[PDB]
Amino acid sequence: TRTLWTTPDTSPNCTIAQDKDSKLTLVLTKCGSQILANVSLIVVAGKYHIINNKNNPEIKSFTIKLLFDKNGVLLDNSNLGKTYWNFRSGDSNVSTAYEKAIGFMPNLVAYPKPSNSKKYARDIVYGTIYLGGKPDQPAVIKTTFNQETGCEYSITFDFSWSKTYENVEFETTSFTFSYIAQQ
Amino acid sequence: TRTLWTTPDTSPNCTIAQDKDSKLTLVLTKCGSQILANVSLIVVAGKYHIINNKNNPEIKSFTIKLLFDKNGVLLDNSNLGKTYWNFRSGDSNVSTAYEKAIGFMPNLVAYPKPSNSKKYARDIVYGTIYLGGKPDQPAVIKTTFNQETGCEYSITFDFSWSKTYENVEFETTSFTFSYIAQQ
Amino acid sequence: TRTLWTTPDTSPNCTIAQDKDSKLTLVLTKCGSQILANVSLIVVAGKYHIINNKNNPEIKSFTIKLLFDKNGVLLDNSNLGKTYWNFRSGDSNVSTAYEKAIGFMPNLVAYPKPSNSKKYARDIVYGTIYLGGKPDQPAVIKTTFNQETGCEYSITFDFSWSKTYENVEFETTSFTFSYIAQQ
Repeated sequence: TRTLWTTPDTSPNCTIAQDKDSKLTLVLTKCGSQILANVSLIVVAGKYHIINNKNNPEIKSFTIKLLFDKNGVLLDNSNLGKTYWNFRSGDSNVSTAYEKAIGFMPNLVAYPKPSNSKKYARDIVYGTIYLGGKPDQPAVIKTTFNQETGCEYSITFDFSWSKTYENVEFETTSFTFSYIAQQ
Repeated sequence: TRTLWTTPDTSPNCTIAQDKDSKLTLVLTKCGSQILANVSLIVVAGKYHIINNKNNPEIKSFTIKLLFDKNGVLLDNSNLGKTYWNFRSGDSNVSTAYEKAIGFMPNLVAYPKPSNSKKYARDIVYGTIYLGGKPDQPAVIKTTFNQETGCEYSITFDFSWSKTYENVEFETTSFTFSYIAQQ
Repeated sequence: TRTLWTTPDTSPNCTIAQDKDSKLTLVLTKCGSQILANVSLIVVAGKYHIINNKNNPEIKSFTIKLLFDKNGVLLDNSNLGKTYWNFRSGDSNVSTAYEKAIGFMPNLVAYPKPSNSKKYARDIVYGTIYLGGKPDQPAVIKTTFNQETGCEYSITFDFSWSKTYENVEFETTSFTFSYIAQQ
């Protein structure tokens, strides 16, 4: 019945380019073997806050990585900030370091690490989100499972966008996906 | 009380242009701190029944708003009709039109009401349907949360389309999205 | 509360053109009135294994039919392998096979049988996925409910190859969706 969330405030809690240059809104909810994911991003400061390509054409994609361990707790090298992310209990988070996130992860069976046994997987969930909420302004949230090393589990976000966006602010829409639980 | 749904019987329950010319087969289900949600539409009379752009090239958008009070009871001036909406029980609706849908609403903190605060695009869920079942006939469904006045919560579906169609019936294909729970 | 899936042990259970020449990774979840499905396919052998639209000029579509009876028990004339498909209950298999109980099927009301009534467009849930996880290489995954014959409930998966593409192995990107349950 439980839910594990990043308090959905406008107070930043994620670093891509510079310290807390972004708030990342993710709510992950579990049912048996299937977890439902609702993600949203606002980029409040730095290089990815404003997209002007007519000056900076090279910036047409960047990536975020939620690395976990054997017990499935989020590492602090992970672009996200540890003091915002915890099992929900009303609007509060219950102000104690959690654990026991075994299962909340992308199944190693269904989504294996890139082990020497050479199979080409089908892990990737593509999608889409539009910046400002304008239709004419699309982007490609590419989410990949269990393709980062050092960790046990991993959820990486590979955002791309080809267009010639001048003073578009990086505040996405909301996108919903599910992934297969390890337990 | 697993589901606050429209009985799925394709009997018009919805007024876009004339008194009950559409059926809205919206369905919503509680997953703690998410609300997983499906939506179809059939328009079976009136100005948005058969679509001919050639003749009516300026007609390529319409809207369906739900408006909910402090207690989360669908306000009457909603496009959808109060006497078609309640919790499912088997095939009927638990034999009532209940007084407690608090918990089945879009969180204000997540998708706040209009302020002098910067409104971000994360209020919006972009998806696409297809009319008939033809690949070649898409339109956009853009659902937005708590962006409407005169109410405490609001779920507004805007249907746009961008293709010069000729004599096309507005029956759509199911879609699925989720939004974070107020409680 | 249960999940009704196939063990993702990349062990070809699905037949398209020739016996067990594909692995269909489908996983269904009771979200009460709604099922939360997540689907995938791998072609390890056959014609569809390796696609090349230069030698075979036609870009033939295909299908994957899952027919259930009055109790929701996958008939044996289906494309998938009947043995591999059950309740994990924590990714186990408790050796009991008396399964007359299942609200995992698509409501016959919200999605009727083809003959007994003129048919509407919300039979279907349209999907779009990339083969090889490459943006330039997209396909189409059309899904239909109770649109088969000599059965009681039928979730059939239509795939379509769009453009002309050369020396690609069939491995689709993950895709997520939901429908209205019978009971």
